Amino acid sequence: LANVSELELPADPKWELSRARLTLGKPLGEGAFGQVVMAEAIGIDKDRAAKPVTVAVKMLKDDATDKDLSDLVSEMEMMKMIGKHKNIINLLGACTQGGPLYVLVEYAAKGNLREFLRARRPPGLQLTFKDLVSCAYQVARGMEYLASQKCIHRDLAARNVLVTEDNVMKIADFGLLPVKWMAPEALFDRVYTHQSDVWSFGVLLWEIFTLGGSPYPGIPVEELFKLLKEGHRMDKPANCTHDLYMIMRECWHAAPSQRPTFKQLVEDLDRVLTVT
Ligand SMILES: C[C@@H](Oc1ccc2[nH]nc(-c3ccc(N4CC5(C4)CN(S(C)(=O)=O)C5)nc3)c2c1)c1c(Cl)cncc1Cl
Repeated sequence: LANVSELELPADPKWELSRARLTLGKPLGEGAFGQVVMAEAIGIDKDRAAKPVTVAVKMLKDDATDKDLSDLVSEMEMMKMIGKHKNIINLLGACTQGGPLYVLVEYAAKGNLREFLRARRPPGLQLTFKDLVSCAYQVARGMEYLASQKCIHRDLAARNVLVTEDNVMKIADFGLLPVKWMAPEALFDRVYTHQSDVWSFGVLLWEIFTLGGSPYPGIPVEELFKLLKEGHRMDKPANCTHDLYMIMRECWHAAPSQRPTFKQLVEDLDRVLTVT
């Protein structure tokens, strides 16, 4: 329950977008806080000043109080503190004055990595191995950057990586059954670190190499708790090499410090990417 009378939100001039430039469009979905809608913003592209660029707008849900407002604001402010990187969903601007809070972030035309891969599987009526490694490498770079800015994602998964028209991987919702991505220490002991994100990254690799497969298929969460404690892990995917499988397994060491850093993962993936 929110404070009864706060000040209207202050403007940050350098990020403020004129409302005349923004035109809201079709809903895209809902994340942790608020919803996201498709929109067009004129002048976002500095080189093409008259062109309406498609963007994504974060705004309040239809049934929201202003409790949800502080969350949306916090997110925006985190994105500003974290700064820009190729492999994250970047802040593009905001409308904070004379109407609803609108937070503009980069638009990813091809949806999330899960649905990107699933849609481009061999059945239905060409995705290569290098492409899969490329995806993993790009996600690792994104997480390396975020970790370098003291950012912990807490819900890293293929569903939270977005793919642009140019096939760029972009981590989403880094500002703040998901149990299948949680590290034991996070699941059992509520502990979140960069090293818990690495576990999640390991599960993400598995997603990538099953072409957007759901992890621990056919295993209910109660079983999962037991089999994680017993030290069991997912088996190598079909499309996975031994070296890549070893990287997954290193991500799933029970002891967090024995998991590699994202720095190390980037290097590891780079080697696999370059020899392919
Ligand atoms: C909650 C929402 O949050 C965001 C946050 C920033 C964004 N930037 N860009 C998007 C975005 C843009 C387009 C988009 N869609 C277009 C399509 C999915 C429809 N297909 S199609 C016709 O090409 O087959 C791809 N989905 C998401 C987006 C979504 C979201 C969605 Cl809807 C899907 N997966 C992950 C998340 Cl976190």
